[PDB]
Amino acid sequence: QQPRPFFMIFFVELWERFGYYGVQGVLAVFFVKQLGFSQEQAFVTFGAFAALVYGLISIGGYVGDHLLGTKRTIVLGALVLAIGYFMTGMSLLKPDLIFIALGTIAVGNGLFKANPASLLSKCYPPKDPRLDGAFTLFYMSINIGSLIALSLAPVIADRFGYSVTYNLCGAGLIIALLVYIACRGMVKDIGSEPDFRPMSFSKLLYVLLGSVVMIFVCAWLMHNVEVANLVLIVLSIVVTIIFFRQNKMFVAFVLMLEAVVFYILYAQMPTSLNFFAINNVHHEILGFSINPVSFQALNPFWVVLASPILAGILSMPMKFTLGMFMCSLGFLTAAAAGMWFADAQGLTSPWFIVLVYLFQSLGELFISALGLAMIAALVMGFILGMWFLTQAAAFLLGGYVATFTAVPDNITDPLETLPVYTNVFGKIGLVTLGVAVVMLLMVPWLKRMIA
Amino acid sequence: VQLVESGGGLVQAGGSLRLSCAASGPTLSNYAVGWFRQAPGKEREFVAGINWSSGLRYKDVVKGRFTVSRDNVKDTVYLQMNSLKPEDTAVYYCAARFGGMLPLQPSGYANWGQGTQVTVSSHHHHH
Ligand SMILES: CCCCCCCCCCCCO[C@@H]1O[C@H](CO)[C@@H](O[C@H]2O[C@H](CO)[C@@H](O)[C@H](O)[C@H]2O)[C@H](O)[C@H]1O
Ligand SMILES: CCCCCCCCCCCC
Ligand SMILES: CCCCCCCCCC
Ligand SMILES: CCCCCCCC
Ligand SMILES: CCCCCC
Repeated sequence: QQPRPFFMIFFVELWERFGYYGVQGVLAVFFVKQLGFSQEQAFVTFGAFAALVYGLISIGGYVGDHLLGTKRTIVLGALVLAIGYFMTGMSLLKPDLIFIALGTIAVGNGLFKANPASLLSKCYPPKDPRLDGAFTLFYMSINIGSLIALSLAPVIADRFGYSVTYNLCGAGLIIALLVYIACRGMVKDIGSEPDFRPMSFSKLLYVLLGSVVMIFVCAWLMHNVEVANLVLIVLSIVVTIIFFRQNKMFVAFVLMLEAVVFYILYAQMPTSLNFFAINNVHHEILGFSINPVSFQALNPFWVVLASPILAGILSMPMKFTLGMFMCSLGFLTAAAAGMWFADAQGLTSPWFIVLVYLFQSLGELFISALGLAMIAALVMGFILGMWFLTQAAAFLLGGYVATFTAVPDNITDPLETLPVYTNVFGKIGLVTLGVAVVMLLMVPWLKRMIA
Repeated sequence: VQLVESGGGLVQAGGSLRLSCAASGPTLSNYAVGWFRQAPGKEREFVAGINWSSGLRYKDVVKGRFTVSRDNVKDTVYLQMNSLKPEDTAVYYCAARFGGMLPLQPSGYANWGQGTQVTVSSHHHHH
């Protein structure tokens, strides 16, 4: 049903996202348990990690488009990624290594993310009707890898330790590279321009040098979040000013500002919602016992099942507004479960968390998936970079919002933690509901501006 | 995933016993371990526990007599019971729940030992 290179890109992307979500699923628990961070420290450190993971994407798009070529940069990204996972496994012997290992993952991610997508676009004649189908199968590829990693990584880490989980992340990347190399021949005539000239060693060294510098800068920022704050503040004012110098820019700007709120909410899944599942939810569903950290897999689960249904099924600004309302309902549901449907011992049914992740995933499908493809088309390299930047700033903010649910290490009673999660989720739901209302109010105006 | 309790037995009032809970597969380090006890014709009740980061919870009637502790190297959890009284007589079970909480009821815990019998006798030496 698809070109032969499509399956290749599908499985490369699957295994890379597997490696990334293996870390994401266990990283906050790892900070707290393995490194002895407080919950506040782990949450803000995770926010800075995620911020760098997503604000660097633009570097990798540039390196693929203009310096080394899409396919070369896929290979180099997968190698830096694999090295980062094995360094993280090695952090258990050498704890001082931890922040360098994470910086290496972030930079590797910055290099890799833009390029398989970029490659896949070039697998199809420009108006091939399969394209939309292809890119939905791309999102599902991402979400299958995510679904497997978020499911298994916590179990693995519990039974075999973190070093093994992180080495298996590395190995996921190794086999991503193996399947790329084995199928190299399928993308012979596919690539960006530097893919078809011999490789410039000048530029390759500039890219390596700049990568290593960035690894050290990321490690520093992750260790000193209190200045990552100022750095991303100065950058945001700077990027916005250049954007204004360059009215359909206003439309992308407002939809980006609303996306930021979405990303604050998405950043709770590995942090506050993770610890809410650990602390105040029954760890048994349909009669099976589970690792509560595996609950994060409910987000890719719901995307994998919903995205076929929601491909077959106003326009853009309404779509963003709907997404905002669903996210609001997800947090309002979480608060309600805590306020009214908990046990005498302070625990809630995992079915409430299933419903929370359903709402949050539908929000995701209406904003972050749809938003990328069509906001870009409506607007170009600069706007993707600024979107990635506002996403990074959103993730830092998300870590700081997560800090309000943080639980001291000595509390053992769920009836003490439930009201903290319930107050914070309720307030997040109510602010996101207001945000969705103002969004709706601006839908007609902004939809005139699209004309 | 499967816990094993050891250390029970028979002791005279005011003496001491030491239960130990050990796990097999997973590292017990990620788990709050709660000790429950069931006396004849009564419900399982929470006695004492330690979470995954050294926070402690106790039933009122055992404070200042029982201590829960954790050897994270041997991956083992302990219940030292001193000043044992006859009404401490029960089957004691250890239970494991992932994370930092010690809920008071058995449903909060998925992993369970078999139980060891503890009997405290009002026996004292003869004057
Ligand atoms: C809601 C998300 C769905 C979760 C999917 C999890 C994937 C299945 C795991 C591999 C096969 C099952 O393997 C095992 O099953 C037992 C009982 O089911 C589970 O539970 C056992 O181990 C986990 C972590 O290791 C503990 O947190 C858990 O309390 C313990 O009892 C785990 O999930 C898994 O260790
Ligand atoms: C296909 C050619 C691969 C070339 C790999 C060369 C690696 C250069 C290392 C430079 C060290 C800074
Ligand atoms: C691959 C480089 C490993 C560096 C480890 C640094 C650890 C120093 C702790 C003394
Ligand atoms: C197609 C191979 C690309 C080589 C890049 C490796 C740089 C270390
Ligand atoms: C753009 C929002 C910044 C909030 C600072 C607390």
